[PDB]
Amino acid sequence: EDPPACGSIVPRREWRALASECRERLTRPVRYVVVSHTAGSHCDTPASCAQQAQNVQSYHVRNLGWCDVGYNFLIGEDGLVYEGRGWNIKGAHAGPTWNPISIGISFMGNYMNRVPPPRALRAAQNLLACGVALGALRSNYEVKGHRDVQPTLSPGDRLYEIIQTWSHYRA
Amino acid sequence: EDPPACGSIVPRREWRALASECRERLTRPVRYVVVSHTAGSHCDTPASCAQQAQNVQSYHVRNLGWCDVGYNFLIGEDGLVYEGRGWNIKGAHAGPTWNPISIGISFMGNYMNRVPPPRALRAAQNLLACGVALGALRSNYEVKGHRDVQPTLSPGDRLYEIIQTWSHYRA
Amino acid sequence: EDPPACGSIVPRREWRALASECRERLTRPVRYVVVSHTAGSHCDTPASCAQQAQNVQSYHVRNLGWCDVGYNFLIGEDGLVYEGRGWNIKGAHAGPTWNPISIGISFMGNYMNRVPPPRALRAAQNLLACGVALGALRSNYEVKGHRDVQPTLSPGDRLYEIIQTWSHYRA
Amino acid sequence: EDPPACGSIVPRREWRALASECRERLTRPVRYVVVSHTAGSHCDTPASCAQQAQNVQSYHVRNLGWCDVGYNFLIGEDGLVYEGRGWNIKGAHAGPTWNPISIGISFMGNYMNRVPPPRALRAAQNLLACGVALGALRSNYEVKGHRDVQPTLSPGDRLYEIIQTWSHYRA
Ligand SMILES: CCCCCCCCCCCC(=O)O
Repeated sequence: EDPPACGSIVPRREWRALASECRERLTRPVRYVVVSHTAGSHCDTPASCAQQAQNVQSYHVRNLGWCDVGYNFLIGEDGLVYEGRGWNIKGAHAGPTWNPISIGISFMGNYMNRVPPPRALRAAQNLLACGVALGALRSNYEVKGHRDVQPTLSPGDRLYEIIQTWSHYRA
Repeated sequence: EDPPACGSIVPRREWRALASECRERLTRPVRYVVVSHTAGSHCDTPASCAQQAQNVQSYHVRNLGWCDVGYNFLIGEDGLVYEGRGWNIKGAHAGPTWNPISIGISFMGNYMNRVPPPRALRAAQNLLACGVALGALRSNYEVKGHRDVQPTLSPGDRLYEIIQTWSHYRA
Repeated sequence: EDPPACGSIVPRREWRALASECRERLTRPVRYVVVSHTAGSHCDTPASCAQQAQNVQSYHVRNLGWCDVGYNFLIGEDGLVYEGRGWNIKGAHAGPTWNPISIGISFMGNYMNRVPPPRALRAAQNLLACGVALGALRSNYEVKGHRDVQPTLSPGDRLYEIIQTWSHYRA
Repeated sequence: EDPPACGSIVPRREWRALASECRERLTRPVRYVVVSHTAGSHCDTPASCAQQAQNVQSYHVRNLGWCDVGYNFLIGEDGLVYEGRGWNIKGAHAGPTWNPISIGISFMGNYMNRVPPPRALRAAQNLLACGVALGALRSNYEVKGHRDVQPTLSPGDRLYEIIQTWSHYRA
């Protein structure tokens, strides 16, 4: 009865993230998950994927002036999960309505016309099962695509198509 | 007391807009303009363009349950401006820091891989001068790309590449 | 839609209400909730709170000439919701812009220098969730104070501070 | 930190409850609901019903030596529900055959020559649906009276006839 029976996650340190200055918290257990895509280039090795997480945060903090990278977690095609703001901190990925009540996970890449590789799909689903196991998400949490709550094409046609079949998907 | 022009704006009732539920006001003169794209299909006839203004508002209100189409104005490839929420109503186009202090205009189409036709651009430039002439915009207003204030590809590489050249543009 | 309903509400007859003469319907689902106070005497027991309901309806019907008590629901410090005009009928609580597009709930008493007990707040928020569940309110409904849409102290300095913190609150 | 639980439950600490020491968990969702009376005093205000819940729980804890008040929830004549051991903790209210399979709720007074007011019955029905809504209760649950499962005069003569008229009430 391991108190934390879930998940390999690449932590901030390891992907060389800038220290976060977000303080605003979510309230566990969290009800909604919104799946996005970064919409840039993908990345398929740990060194490449850790670079990409760095660039993303670089955009949100350097350019856009945010307190941290927007997403709670990002999903690489190396098939690891990168800690974004994580389970406890409100992200900025889906507007002032969905942000304080969800967890935004973003796949790194562009899935308009490309599907994530199986290992990235498993990483993402294992990550959700682990949120439930941890009490961070509700046992009956709901998955939305980004496009379901914000006017956008994110998470891309081929990914949208996939998340829709998921156990917890609810539009 | 001088008012001139200046709308060749196509008014909501003409493009068969559903009636807006929004009540929140911008305060004039408005300092900022944010230029997005719909990421959508483009339209080059006053008939398709009216029909697209519908489909775009239909997305925001029916799908997303918003009070109205998120943009203050939209821009067809027909060379006409489409009235959205207009000059005095807060729009929902660039998040909660920029929505209340800006006008958002969006070009109907996806401009990652096309430039909008020059008449589309003349329409947008003439809008903005109208706004100044009305006292809706500050004479020295500033223009931003959507991707400059929010994480997105909007308004498209090509379109973005154009707006960087505008006199009122600002880093 | 559904056999019986959600949440508990003291019915019109139970608080000895005069029959309604109102017929203007609201349009489901409603986007706005406006929270007032009555600035009248407060009460903390089902007996005294029913009495108070009556006195308010009475002032509205007999002195103001309204078809019924202006509020859709009233709220007692006894922790009970009193049925006003209900989910379906247009109230008179927020003036002619807001009355046709909102549900008006009023806490019975004056909340400038005191707060309503946790039980009143709970009942209020409860009511509201039931509104959504019935499909009388939008799921993305927005709460406003009376002072946000009309110039008035209502709902009273201390209660306004409170509703500011509600999830659905948009000034 | 979000909107309160459905049901408008007066939380433990609001009725000045001694802390629970119970830890046997009920496995959701529960099939049976058992209705009892307390046979103690009865109370018609929030003040007097807080106190009465105190007194019942005191009797259970200090005198009988139980981990907490025996009932999952108590119901006041003030029209409120008082959180006992709640949705997730096995109670002690109907003996060892009935406690591990059910949620016990009890009305606070003697219902032999009296009935609880309509508000008290409203609270309870409301509690039970909020049960389902949470996922604590079977969508398709069965309600049983105390005298049906254990030799007793509980829930009184009058209360007991009433609940037999409830829909969910089983033979
Ligand atoms: C999910 C069934 C109906 C939900 C209606 C809203 C009442 C709240 C129940 C959800 C539980 C919670 O918010 O903790």
